[PDB]
Amino acid sequence: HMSFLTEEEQEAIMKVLQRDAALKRAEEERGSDGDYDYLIKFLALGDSGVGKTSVLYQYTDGKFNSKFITTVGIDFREKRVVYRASGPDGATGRGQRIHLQLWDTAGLERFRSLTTAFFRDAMGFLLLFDLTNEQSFLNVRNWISQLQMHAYCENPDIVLCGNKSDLEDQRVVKEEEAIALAEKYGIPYFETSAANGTNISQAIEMLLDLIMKRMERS
Amino acid sequence: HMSFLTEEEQEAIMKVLQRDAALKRAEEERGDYDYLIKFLALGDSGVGKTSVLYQYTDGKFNSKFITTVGIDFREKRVVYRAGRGQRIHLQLWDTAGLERFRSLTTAFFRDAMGFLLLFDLTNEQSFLNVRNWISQLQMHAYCENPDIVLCGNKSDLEDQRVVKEEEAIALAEKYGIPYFETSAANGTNISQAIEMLLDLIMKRMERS
Ligand SMILES: Nc1nc2c(ncn2[C@@H]2O[C@H](COP(=O)(O)OP(=O)(O)NP(=O)(O)O)[C@@H](O)[C@H]2O)c(=O)[nH]1
Ligand SMILES: Nc1nc2c(ncn2[C@@H]2O[C@H](COP(=O)(O)OP(=O)(O)NP(=O)(O)O)[C@@H](O)[C@H]2O)c(=O)[nH]1
Ligand SMILES: *CCC(=O)Nc1nc2ccccc2n1CCc1ccccn1
Ligand SMILES: *CCC(=O)Nc1nc2ccccc2n1CCc1ccccn1
Ligand SMILES: [Mg+2]
Ligand SMILES: [Mg+2]
Repeated sequence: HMSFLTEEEQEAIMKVLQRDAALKRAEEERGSDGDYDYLIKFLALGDSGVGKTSVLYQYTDGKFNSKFITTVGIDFREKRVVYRASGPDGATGRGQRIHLQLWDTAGLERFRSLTTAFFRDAMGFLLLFDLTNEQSFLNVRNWISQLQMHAYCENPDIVLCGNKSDLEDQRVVKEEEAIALAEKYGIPYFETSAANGTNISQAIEMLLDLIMKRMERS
Repeated sequence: HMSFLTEEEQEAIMKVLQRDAALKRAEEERGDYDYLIKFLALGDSGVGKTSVLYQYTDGKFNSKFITTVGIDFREKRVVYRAGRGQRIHLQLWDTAGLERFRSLTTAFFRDAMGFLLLFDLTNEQSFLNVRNWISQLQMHAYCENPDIVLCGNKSDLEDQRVVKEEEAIALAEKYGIPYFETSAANGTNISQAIEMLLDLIMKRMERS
């Protein structure tokens, strides 16, 4: 009995779409005075409750809320950052102005078709499970399959995150099984904490590097 | 009362999204034809958007009302002329008109390069709603001033007409939008209205 969007839910989603259009129109008018060199977009997905909203919020604002406010379908956050390409000496190259649009999808099945419609906008994916929830780790293969059927290129860039690493007493997912899974699919893996920020920026910067590197292959 | 999204509704929508991803990936791999042109049909539920596209792609019409489950699209390979013919692969998005799908369908406005906007010549409320639909397009399109072709559909139902041609021509004139009176049942002006939209979209990208 998945229920249809209430008009309050629908108002909230239409306002996200309204914000996204303003953003894309500013980018259409030679957007790529605070301006930038590229609008980079990616998308966070994974089961409900794993920490997708908290991870993006920790990354953009350095803050964390204990209270669970499940996401009404779709949202996004933004961050201006400076990206520097890598070479035989680390982050060697010139600093590029990157405007990040960080899509945040609801994890509950009831929003599956709404959220999948935004894969077309994503250049990369941040895939999360919860180190304290074995079911959310087991669903990772399904999520990856969904990404390969629904992304809008063929081998989409993904970074896997096992989140809530600060809850060490409640950990149930074994490190070797997760590392093996990421190894099997060739995707980078980070254990993260939205609560204290551990590996948040590293995981997102790796995804950003992957997308920039792919883009320079053209 | 409380009503629900069925798993069959969501499965059908996911299959459209799967088909759309497969198509864009095929266009990525040197996608044959010369351009993938996308446009989108919208308007109140029941005005005939699904019927109009089906008449255009297949030359057929179904009397029975099967409301669209959120989104679908059809495809057509056509030849466009500004010899002078270019091979165009058309993606024809078909949105559900009912409010319950407003957010799903609005997410696809950005994928469109032009819009086929419909009302029902026999439903005055659907003509009055045209202004609002134009607002949503301006607010959510790719493109501040998006190409729109307006269609007053069901012209074959002349004895149930309630929208006067002059009122409709006047509305379209206030916006600078081409207007066609169409029939999905017998095909009248269908191909003309879509070719007009295509021409607006082709001419616009050639201004580059
Ligand atoms: N201790 C701890 N709690 C976390 C962490 N990440 C999220 N949480 C908590 O777990 C709950 C769910 O997090 P939330 O970010 O909303 O998850 P979500 O992936 O967005 N869920 P949904 O898909 O329903 O929107 C919240 O109470 C949040 O505070 C983390 O790294 N550590
Ligand atoms: N006589 C006549 N009937 C038409 C015409 N166009 C559509 N219809 C009929 O009107 C009904 C609604 O058509 P349909 O294409 O399903 O409309 P829709 O705009 O796609 N509805 P929705 O937004 O709910 O998916 C159907 O019974 C269809 O046969 C037309 O030009 N003439
Ligand atoms: C998954 C397709 C891809 O490789 N890149 C991509 N994804 C996009 C989503 C929306 C708009 C544009 C998109 N691109 C093209 C830009 C790009 C190309 C290579 C690497 C990164 N980004
Ligand atoms: C402003 C004209 C317009 O709508 N362009 C548009 N719409 C797109 C939707 C999806 C992908 C790319 C799109 N573009 C840019 C290409 C284009 C197409 C037709 C006319 C002008 N530009
Ligand atoms: Mg969330
Ligand atoms: Mg329909």
